[PDB]
Amino acid sequence: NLDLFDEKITHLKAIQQEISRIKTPEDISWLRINLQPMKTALDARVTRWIRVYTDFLVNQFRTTQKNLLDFIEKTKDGIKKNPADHENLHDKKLLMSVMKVISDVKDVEPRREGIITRMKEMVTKLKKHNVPITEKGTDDPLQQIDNANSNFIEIYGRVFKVKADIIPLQAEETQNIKRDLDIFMKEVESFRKEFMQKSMGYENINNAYDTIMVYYHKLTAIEGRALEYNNLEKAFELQKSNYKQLKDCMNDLKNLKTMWDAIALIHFQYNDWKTKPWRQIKADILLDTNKTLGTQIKNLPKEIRNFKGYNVIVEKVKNMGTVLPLVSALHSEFMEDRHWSQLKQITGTVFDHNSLSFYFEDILALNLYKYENTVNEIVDVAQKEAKIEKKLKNIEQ
Amino acid sequence: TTTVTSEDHFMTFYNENNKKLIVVDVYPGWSGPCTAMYPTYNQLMISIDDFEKRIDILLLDQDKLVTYKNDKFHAPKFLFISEGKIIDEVLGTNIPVFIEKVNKYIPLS
Repeated sequence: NLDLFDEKITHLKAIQQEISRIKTPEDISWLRINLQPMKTALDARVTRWIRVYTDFLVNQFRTTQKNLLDFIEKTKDGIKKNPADHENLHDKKLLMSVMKVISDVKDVEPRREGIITRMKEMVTKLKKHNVPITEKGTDDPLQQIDNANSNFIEIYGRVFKVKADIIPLQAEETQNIKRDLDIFMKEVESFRKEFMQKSMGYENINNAYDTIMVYYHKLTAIEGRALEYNNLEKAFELQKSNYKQLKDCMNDLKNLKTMWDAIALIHFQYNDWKTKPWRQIKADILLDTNKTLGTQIKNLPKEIRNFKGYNVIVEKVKNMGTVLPLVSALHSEFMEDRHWSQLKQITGTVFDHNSLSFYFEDILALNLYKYENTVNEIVDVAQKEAKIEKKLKNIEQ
Repeated sequence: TTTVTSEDHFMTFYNENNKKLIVVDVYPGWSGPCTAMYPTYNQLMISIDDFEKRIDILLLDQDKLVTYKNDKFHAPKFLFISEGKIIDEVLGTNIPVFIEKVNKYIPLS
């Protein structure tokens, strides 16, 4: 802190005096030793460390005065009435003078202490007469700036009241346009979320990219509204509320983007299942079905919160899981052709138990949820029958 | 997924997949890395592009692009590119079982 800096500087001045005393005269301990050259080196290093604390605001004062001077230059422009444009540019300075005036006054007390603290532990005068002259000069312009700011503020308030009526009429029109844009953005992300790949691919991904572009356009519009509110200033609660409403729409858009990514992952799993049906293989299908069921269950648990209508898509995942389960029952090699045929008659499926490599795709049409039940009955019957058949094999042999 | 052959190739593949994420896989966990890299690349590409989509993988073969992406970031080598810019870098060598856990974590925004 500034107070901590002042204490450290006083301690440093005390340390310099102590170090100068601490070298001492040539000490004789069998062979004469001279620290004369060494003492000068210590003084050089001590001054440099002391200089950094003393010169801390030496550079900063000039920069603050350089920055502070610019604010006074804007004040020197002044001028009442005339062009409306100039008012928009000059009006921001008043909003800046208020914040700077409050924060600057708080910042002023430590700065005054810093110049005074160095004077105490620094015998030498910094910038001679100029540093004291500089403080008096800043005080005269600061007082002049305050009186100028009060006159400027009364003029600013009357013109700004006219500006304020114009700002709300324009604001109502902009707000209606913004609400329409927000509704359109909500509909665009929702349409992508509503669309389900399973099956559909590429177009859904393209829709997500289009939604992101719409969100980017909304963000640019949102940035403009915030800038207009900042230019209007006046500590308006409604302007802050409008920004919050835009943020809520952005959060909904982010949730929609997350939903689109989840749909793409589900589509990839669906594509793998379609490839598995063409590949077929009863041994391969049983291993694939168990792996697919575990992955589908994990995906459903991970999905949470987000936006409404997720359950309608979520249900699909359940259907896919059911389909995976129905397929697993077929993976049993216990069933024979006659056993399969009896099941086939009930099922109505042209494809047999082992008809083709592409048979897995054929199996998908009969719904797993709709048809695991009847598949299961058969899978069981077949497994039951072979226990006997196998018994007969013993008696037989 | 984009297969790359350079840090320059890694970065190109990331920039070319700006809407989603392009992950540059520089080298691998030894052990006959090439054929294994292509095989993992095929399963990750279906999980990356098909299943999660979210992510295309581009198996850097084999340079130091991973290190270059990490240097650019200030943030085996895995350098995630969003609109072609490194945004997430991780290093290490992992087995196929570890990759499956990573797929569940995917896809990051």
